[PDB]
Amino acid sequence: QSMADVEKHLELGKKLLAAGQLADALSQFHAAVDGDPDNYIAYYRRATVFLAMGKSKAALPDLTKVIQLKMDFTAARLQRGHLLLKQGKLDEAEDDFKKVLKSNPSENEEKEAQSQLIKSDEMQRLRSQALNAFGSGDYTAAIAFLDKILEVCVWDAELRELRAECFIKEGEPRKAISDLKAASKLKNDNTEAFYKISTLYYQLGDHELSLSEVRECLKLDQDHKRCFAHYKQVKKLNKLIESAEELIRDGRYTDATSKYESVMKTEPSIAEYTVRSKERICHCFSKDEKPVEAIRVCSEVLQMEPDNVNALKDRAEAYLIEEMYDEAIQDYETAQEHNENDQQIREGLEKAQRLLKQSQKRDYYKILGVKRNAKKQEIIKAYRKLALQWHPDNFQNEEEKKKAEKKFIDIAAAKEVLSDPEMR
Repeated sequence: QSMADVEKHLELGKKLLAAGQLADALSQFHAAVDGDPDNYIAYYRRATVFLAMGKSKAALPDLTKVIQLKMDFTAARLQRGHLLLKQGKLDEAEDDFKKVLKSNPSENEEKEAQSQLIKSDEMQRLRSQALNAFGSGDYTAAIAFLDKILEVCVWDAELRELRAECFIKEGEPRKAISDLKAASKLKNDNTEAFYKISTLYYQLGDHELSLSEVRECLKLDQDHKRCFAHYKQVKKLNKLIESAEELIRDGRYTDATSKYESVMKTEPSIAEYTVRSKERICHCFSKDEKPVEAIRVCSEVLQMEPDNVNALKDRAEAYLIEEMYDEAIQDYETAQEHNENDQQIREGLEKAQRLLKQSQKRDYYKILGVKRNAKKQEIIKAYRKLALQWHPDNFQNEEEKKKAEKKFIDIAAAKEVLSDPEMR
């Protein structure tokens, strides 16, 4: 009987782990475990790969099987203790940590075991303090407690969740993502955990992520009436925004604008969706050279976010097409306060201020200038007419008159200022 298959599985398995493979190492140790359910080494190796990869649930059962099989082998009960601690299942961990110091206590192990029950004895104390502050209603308090507790028990989902809840109760919902993602990772098959986060990503408009998560919820359970419900939603909503963006890449702005209005229409509750939608619309008009509307919208946007860099920038490019430099600069200058080194913002000013000066100094060819660097005789030709034309004698009413004077003052101003050394 060549039980090589079960043997090779382990060799190949161990080499893979050693190479850093984990994923494949595991595919192998699974083989060995189903190969010889009775063997203890396998259960150990699988368990070590679970651990290596961030998988806490999956490892525990594999460790305790080892214990049961080779009841003697203590490093394993020590391994269990660690896990149960990373898990924050403190009582169970202590009860294991002690039976290590008690049954086959020895060498370096004694130190590890002992130093851990000290963390554990403070942890036990810390969760109480945390759960205290929370129950009584102090969130900021309980946050700081949990922060620490979570350095030692990195894989304690129930607490992470609680911490996440603190953040959101404190109105810092973006901070909760971190914990909620983890919590779902940890439990691996918890239907309500995936909702919890997907729901959150969604509130924050992280709509792409939200969708992948709720896919998960469903991959676990086809029939969840509530995951599905949410899924129809994000799908529809992502489909639209992902579509809109592609149209903004093709410069089909008007089409993108339409798209984004159906976006607001589909998700009208959450502010973040109308806002970001509007931003892009303000962007859509701007890049489409429709400045009036561009201005109209970016105004609404900066009203909700005066610090919205993109919005400022696009509305600036619009002011340009209208030649409103005092405004355009003011905007870039506001965006400056937000981005110190962004080339787009820096280059904004330099282009604008350049044009600002050339605008301030009035042009003479502006009055006619049939040719840039027109011949001195050709100039006089149209001047005679425009001197004939723009003389206040030509029309009766004063209001009009005063206005032509300005043209007259200038038409002649050209003459003296262009002939002789002047002009260049």
